[PDB]
Amino acid sequence: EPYTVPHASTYKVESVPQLVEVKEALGRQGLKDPWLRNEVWRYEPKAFGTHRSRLNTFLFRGLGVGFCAFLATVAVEYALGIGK
Amino acid sequence: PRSPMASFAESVLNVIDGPITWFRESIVEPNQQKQNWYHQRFRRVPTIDQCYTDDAVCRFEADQQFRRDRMVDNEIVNILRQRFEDCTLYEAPDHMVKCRPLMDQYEKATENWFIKYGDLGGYANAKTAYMKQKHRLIWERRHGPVGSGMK
Amino acid sequence: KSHVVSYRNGPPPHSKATKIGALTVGGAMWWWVIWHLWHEPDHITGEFDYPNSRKWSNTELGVPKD
Amino acid sequence: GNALTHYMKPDVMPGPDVVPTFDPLLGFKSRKERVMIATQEEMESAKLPLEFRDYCAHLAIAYQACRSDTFPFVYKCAHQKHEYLTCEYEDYVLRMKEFERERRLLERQKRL
Amino acid sequence: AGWNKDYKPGPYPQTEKERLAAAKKYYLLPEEYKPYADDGLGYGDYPKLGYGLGVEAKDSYYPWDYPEHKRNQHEPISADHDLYSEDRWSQAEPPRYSNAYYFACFLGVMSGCLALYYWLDDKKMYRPVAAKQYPSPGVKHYTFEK
Amino acid sequence: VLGLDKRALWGALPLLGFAIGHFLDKKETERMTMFRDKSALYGRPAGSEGKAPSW
Amino acid sequence: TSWLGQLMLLLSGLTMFMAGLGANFEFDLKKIIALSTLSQLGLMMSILSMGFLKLAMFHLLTHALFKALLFMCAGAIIHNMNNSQDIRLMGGLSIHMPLTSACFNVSNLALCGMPFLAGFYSKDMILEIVSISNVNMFSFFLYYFSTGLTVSYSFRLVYYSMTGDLNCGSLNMLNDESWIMLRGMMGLLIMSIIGGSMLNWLIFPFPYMICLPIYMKLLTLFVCIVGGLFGYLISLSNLFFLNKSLFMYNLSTFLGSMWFMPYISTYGMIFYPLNYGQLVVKSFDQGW
Amino acid sequence: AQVPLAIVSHKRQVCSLYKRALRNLESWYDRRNVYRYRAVQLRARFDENRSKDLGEGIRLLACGQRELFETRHFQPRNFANSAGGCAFEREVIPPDWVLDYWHPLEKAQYPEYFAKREQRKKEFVTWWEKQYGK
Amino acid sequence: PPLSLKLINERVLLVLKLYDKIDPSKLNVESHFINDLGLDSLDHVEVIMAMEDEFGFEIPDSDAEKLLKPADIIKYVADKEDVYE
Amino acid sequence: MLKIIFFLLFLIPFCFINNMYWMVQIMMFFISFIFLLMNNFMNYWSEISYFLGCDMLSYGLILLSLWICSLMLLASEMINKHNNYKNLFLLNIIILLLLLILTFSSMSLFMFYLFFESSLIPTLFLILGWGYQPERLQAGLYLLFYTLLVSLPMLIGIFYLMNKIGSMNFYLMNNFMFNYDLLYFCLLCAFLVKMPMFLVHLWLPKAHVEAPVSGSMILAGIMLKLGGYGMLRVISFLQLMNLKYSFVWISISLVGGVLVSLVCLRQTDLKALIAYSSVAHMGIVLSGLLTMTYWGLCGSYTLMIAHGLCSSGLFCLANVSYERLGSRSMLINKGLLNFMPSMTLWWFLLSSANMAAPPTLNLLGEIYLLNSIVSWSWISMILLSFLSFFSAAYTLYLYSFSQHGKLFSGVYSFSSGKIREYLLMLLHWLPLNLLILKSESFMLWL
Repeated sequence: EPYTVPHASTYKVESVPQLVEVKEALGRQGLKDPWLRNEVWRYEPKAFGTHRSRLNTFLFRGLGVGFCAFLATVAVEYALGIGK
Repeated sequence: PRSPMASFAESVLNVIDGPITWFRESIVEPNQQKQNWYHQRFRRVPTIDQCYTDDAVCRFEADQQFRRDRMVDNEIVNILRQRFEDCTLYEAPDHMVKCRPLMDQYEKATENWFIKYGDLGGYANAKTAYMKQKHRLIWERRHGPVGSGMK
Repeated sequence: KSHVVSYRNGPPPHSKATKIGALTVGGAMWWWVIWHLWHEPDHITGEFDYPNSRKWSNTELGVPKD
Repeated sequence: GNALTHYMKPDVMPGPDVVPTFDPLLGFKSRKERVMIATQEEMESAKLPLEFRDYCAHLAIAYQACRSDTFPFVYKCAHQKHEYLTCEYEDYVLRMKEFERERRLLERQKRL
Repeated sequence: AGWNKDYKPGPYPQTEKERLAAAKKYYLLPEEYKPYADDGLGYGDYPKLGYGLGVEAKDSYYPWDYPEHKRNQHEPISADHDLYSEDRWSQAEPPRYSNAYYFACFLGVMSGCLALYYWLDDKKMYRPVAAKQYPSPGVKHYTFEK
Repeated sequence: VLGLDKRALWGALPLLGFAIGHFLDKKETERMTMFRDKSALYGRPAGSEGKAPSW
Repeated sequence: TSWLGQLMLLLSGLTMFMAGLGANFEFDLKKIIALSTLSQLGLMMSILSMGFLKLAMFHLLTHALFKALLFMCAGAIIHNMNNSQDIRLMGGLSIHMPLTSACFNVSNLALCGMPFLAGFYSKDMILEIVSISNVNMFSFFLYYFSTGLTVSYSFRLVYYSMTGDLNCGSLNMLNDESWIMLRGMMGLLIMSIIGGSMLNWLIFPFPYMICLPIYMKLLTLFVCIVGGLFGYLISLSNLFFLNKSLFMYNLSTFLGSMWFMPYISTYGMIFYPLNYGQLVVKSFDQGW
Repeated sequence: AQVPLAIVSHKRQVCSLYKRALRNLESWYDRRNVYRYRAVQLRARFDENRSKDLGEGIRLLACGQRELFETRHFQPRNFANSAGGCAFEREVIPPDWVLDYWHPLEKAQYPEYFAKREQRKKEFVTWWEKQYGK
Repeated sequence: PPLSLKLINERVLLVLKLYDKIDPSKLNVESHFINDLGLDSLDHVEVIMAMEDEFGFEIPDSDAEKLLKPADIIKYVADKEDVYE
Repeated sequence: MLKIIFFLLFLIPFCFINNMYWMVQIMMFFISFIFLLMNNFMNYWSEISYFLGCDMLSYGLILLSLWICSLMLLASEMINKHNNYKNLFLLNIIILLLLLILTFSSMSLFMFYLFFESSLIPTLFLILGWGYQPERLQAGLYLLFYTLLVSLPMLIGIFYLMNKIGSMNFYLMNNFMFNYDLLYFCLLCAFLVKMPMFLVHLWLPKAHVEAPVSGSMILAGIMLKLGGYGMLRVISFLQLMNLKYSFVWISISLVGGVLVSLVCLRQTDLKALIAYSSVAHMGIVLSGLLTMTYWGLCGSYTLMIAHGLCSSGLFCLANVSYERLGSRSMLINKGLLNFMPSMTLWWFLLSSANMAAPPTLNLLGEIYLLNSIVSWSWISMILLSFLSFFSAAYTLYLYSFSQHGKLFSGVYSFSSGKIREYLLMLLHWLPLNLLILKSESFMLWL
């Protein structure tokens, strides 16, 4: 089958630090959010990561390898007497 | 072939030229026959001025002659345009100095063309063109060349 | 209508080709950018000094003395 | 720099693309002359565009000689490109000095 | 099926007994029916329908007989349906501002920046340099240093 | 490939009209022989003329 | 050489400026790229009006290279979403779509002006030639302001797509195993890394010389830095911030509707000619 | 089936206005954490009016609707796969009767399929006669 | 890919269980919202909004009045996706 | 030239023999081929036969008729399918064609008039005999009575010219220039009606909407040209008078073209819309014609050929749709791309030609009339811009609206397009393009 529907018991609002920031605000304001346990699935870190991880990976994917190849490029150029 | 690609360029030009020259020399040219074709010559015919006002064949003679001369004169301008056309392409970037005389030849021809066939529109015929000339000449002696206005 | 579908979950794992390709694309870009900076660092900054017109002396320009 | 000064005190700023307005030999005991390197025939034979027919032509012609010598791998002529740019940089300086000269002179006449 | 002569509008309705038959003739309950003013360019007794925000403002989710026109089975058609059609001059929601407001802003901005650009056409920022010294015959170009 | 049958045999009648139509106008050109080789633009040189007239 | 140069420069400048701001309010992925295309067209039209052909031609070819790539990336992204172009639904694609996001990043940077990509060789030389010639004060500001705007929306799109947390629906077809789509993309991707430098050695038999003070040569990079930060940073939000777009509601609606041009050209005009058709036929073809 | 009746209760007008108000709220504040925060407050404003007379409520909707329209987004969200969406009903499927005009050789490429359709045609007539009285 | 009916039954109930103003015990296929589960009108609106986002379409305000129990919502989504299995 | 005439005359009996409907067109197509071989014409008259000649002007118009009149038989296959007096129907076209061939091949002005109008009566039978809707009466009279009302006074103007010239032959007339104001109005207001001019076009939307498919072809195909052809022969000796009142006609046609284009946008009938599109382009033809310049004359001749083939073509497609959907209203006809997708291609190419799209022969003629008009007065650029803009505004509306949207709901099952229909459309459009190659011949009639 295309997918399996997980159980509502799995989702616990305390997992996501971002959503919990909402509740303390509503308690101060005096309200309560019923549709909060839904949003939890979007912020699962192991499968979605955080803002920091997604930003680091997006900009610098392959940079480590890209630099390593460049060192070989400078190696050949030096071995060909080009850099100087 | 000092350039690498130009050395490769000529290689292709040998490939596309080699066969066609052979094909032209091997089949087409050798098998053809000798035959000559000529060029029409038209004896000049009396102008519309000699024609009487009642005969139509003589008018018809001149109207066709006027039309043939119009074509020759339409495209003698066309040839002169193509010269200035070709000089601008064969002399750039320094083409202003060299096309300038050619354009001078072109612009003069247009005016003479426009003085003769100009402003007649369609249905221009030997009678109309000749009558424009008669009116033009009368105005010239009276008011001088056009563009100076009347007196 | 991609044959892959996921419900309240991240997509499945990635094949080896896709995993490698992401690094190769990103890595190839950086390799190019680094090399040009190494070999042509004079393009970001001026490849020719902008002269300080003020520094010039009145004599070298032949300014007559009042 | 800027060009508001030309708007607010036009008496001092010569202005855009200013043609010299003072005698070239003024204020100079002497000032040597300028020499062409490339003849008209050489410029035309290589189809040098008219805006590039300034004093740097001979170097520009040398650039085409080499560039045509290795086309398309023109990077094998990157060295030659340096000189042509090295030279045309000088002309920009000369135009700069030519400008400052007039600006400095134009100031002098205002004072007197 | 009938023909046009069997369906053209009747002359403008003048009486209530005539109005009721006219409303019947177009499958309209007698309250919708409203003929044109009959200034002299009127369409006869033909109803007047639509003329609002347009066809596209009609409820999309209703189960229309003709979804494509957003019209029902025997329902009449507005005399200017060709103008208020879904692709012609119609909108889904009322415009945010008055029609005059939009023209003023765009043109007002455009004119406000035409003048500014042209006022600065003289005050062109120029680098501090003299003109190209293109070698001309019989002209004297020097180099600064002695 | 033509897909023609015996009914097209009637086509000869319109083709008959073609030949009759062609014949008359051809006969008309033989009635047009008083500027033939006499006009200023095509007239034959005066003397030593071709035996058969052009057209 | 004529007054048209004055006009074309002004009209082009607004075009590149207007969509520069418009791209920072539009929310359709497909549209943001469209205004991006249009914004850079104004850049060519303006430098073209200065009197330079190679610069315009050089950038034109450059624009075709990476801009085609961006649309290819969008098509893969959208097709994996539920056929929705809106960026508010997308998010976190840097990990769910490794290959496509990588294919986008190169193209976006080329638009940004990361040194020695396809776009940089064209954008740089153009801006340098602008600062060397005799320009208008208003035109100069729009030239450099748009570059800031050019980078602004581009990273604004990065946040709503890659770095931003996922915001899609419950059932998501996120997948990046469409090789048939991808192979064609890598044709453009290779060119977007070498298209710039390759053409510099070919297009210009007489390279342009430039010698400008540091405090303007670096202006192109600096604005791109400010734009990238400003577009990214402002895109963020929290619980107790101010919806600046909402607050200046009238202005946002003006800039978010491309200065009401779609309204002016589609709803402020068509009413009049079409009525005239009725009055004519009403009063002549069946009247007088 | 059931065709909706045009008459809408006042209770329903408040319902619809609430739905439009929330959806408009999403467009302004896209992010879910922010959206859920502001959406909760929006629901509060309705509960502070739930205990009011209808005639007073008539005044509430009027200003409630106008402020919404006065605060409409310049690019409201839709669902691409539904009425008004950018990708709504892209494809158009002809009526069934098209298939019956295929050339007989064309039908031979799907003999099973056309075999079945003609069994269905027999059933359809009897179905149609009963439904509409023939 | 095809959306099985059983999944629709699962997907609907998952959303309702996550909704905090409902009873996970009373919650069943046949229960009524405003009658049995004590849902208000405004509360019933919010539920539909979740249903819309759950499956990705608009449930018209006119047609939301027929949706007075999760079985009806299950039937509705099935009709729209014409999955009768 | 008699080769053509006697060929047609002996094809008259084929109307009487039974099962000869299809053998007729082949004889009608074959003669076009034979006529297509005898192009050696010039500005002056050639191939004299007792009063019948042909120059480059008459040749193209004759050849256009033979082509169009041959396509009429293909288009009107329904007459054969229902044996609806097909024998009489055939005789109507064979007679009608002969009148056209004589009209263009006539060398004397009196003859041109003699067969000018005489062709009308075979057309009038065509409308009443085979038209569906009841309005073919009230449209039968308009065609007959607008034409007769303005052609009878023309007869006086013709005779008044004998007593001055002494003859009718066109070449002998050109030697004169007349100064009488009324005579100008008695030889152009008769052709301005049939062009038609904008203010006297009221017959055209009625005749075309009601006439059968075949009648629509010839009405839009050759009847609108007899007005145009007639002018080209009689402005030669009205040059002086033409300069005093031309500005009246140019303004009316130019403004008339614009206003009609708006009227096109507010139509809802395919037949009506195509018919009103005829008035729009015919306004440019007349406008350039009265400019009298070399370009305006050659261009006008070109566009008349091209427009006839196109507007005749577009009447095919309306008939095809009407035959099945049963209604000619735009509301019924929607989304036909999803019923007859192969058909929609021909809709586009014929539609595109109507809006002066390349490489059609239509764009060649339209470039020229535009040149002459602009040279006539730079003020003509205002509407001439509007008219060319709106001339595409309705063409897209005609094509897009009828082909693109979602299908009609009430339509019952109907046949798909047949090979006959496709072959008919090809013969309309395909020459309209290839003719550009040899515009040498169908352009330089002066």
